[PDB]
Amino acid sequence: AQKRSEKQYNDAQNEINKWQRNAQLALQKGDENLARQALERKKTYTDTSAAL
Amino acid sequence: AQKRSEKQYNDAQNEINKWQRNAQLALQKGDENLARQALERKKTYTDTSAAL
Amino acid sequence: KASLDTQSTQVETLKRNLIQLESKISEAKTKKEMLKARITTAKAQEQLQGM
Amino acid sequence: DELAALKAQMLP
Amino acid sequence: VRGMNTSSAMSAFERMEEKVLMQESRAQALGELAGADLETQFAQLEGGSDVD
Repeated sequence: AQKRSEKQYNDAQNEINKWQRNAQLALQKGDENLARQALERKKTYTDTSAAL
Repeated sequence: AQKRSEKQYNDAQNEINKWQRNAQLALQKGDENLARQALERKKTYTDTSAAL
Repeated sequence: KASLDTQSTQVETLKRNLIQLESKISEAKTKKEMLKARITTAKAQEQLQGM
Repeated sequence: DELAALKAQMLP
Repeated sequence: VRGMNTSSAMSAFERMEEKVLMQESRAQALGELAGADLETQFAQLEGGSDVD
């Protein structure tokens, strides 16, 4: 169970990184809306990771 | 039954010798952790042999 | 002609969807094979652990 | 104590 | 796409959970064997042998 949680935690970190790439891509694109979605996801994910 | 006990006692002595070799090997290896496991085994085995 | 254009557009959309659907089932099939492989490995581990 | 003994053995 | 409960999606999620759980369970069993000193001792000997 702990390993699954660790995997989930690892997945969350990976998910955050993927979201970060999108945010970086959005900046290059110059579209504000794409960037906003990524930021919200990072904050909730970080909180979940801390709890885990 | 006595013969079995004697065999067990002999086996314990043999087991201790095997553990001793590992401890000697650990010293050559230079790893402290391997040595610690061998020492604990020798003490309990010796007590068991004395009781037998 | 207008009807034909509408039909062609619908067919093209359907074809694109079908291709996407086709890609998805193949991936699932590949995943199933991978899943089966994982299961076999687990069975081997149990026998080894007991001995 | 065992660790200390091991260190002594290691030194030789 | 949705990942919502479905005839195919539900089955896939259940299947995914089972294999992951099995892998985690297998690892836990493996870890106990790994924890023992004797298994570790063999590896150290093997590494020296491999270099030679």
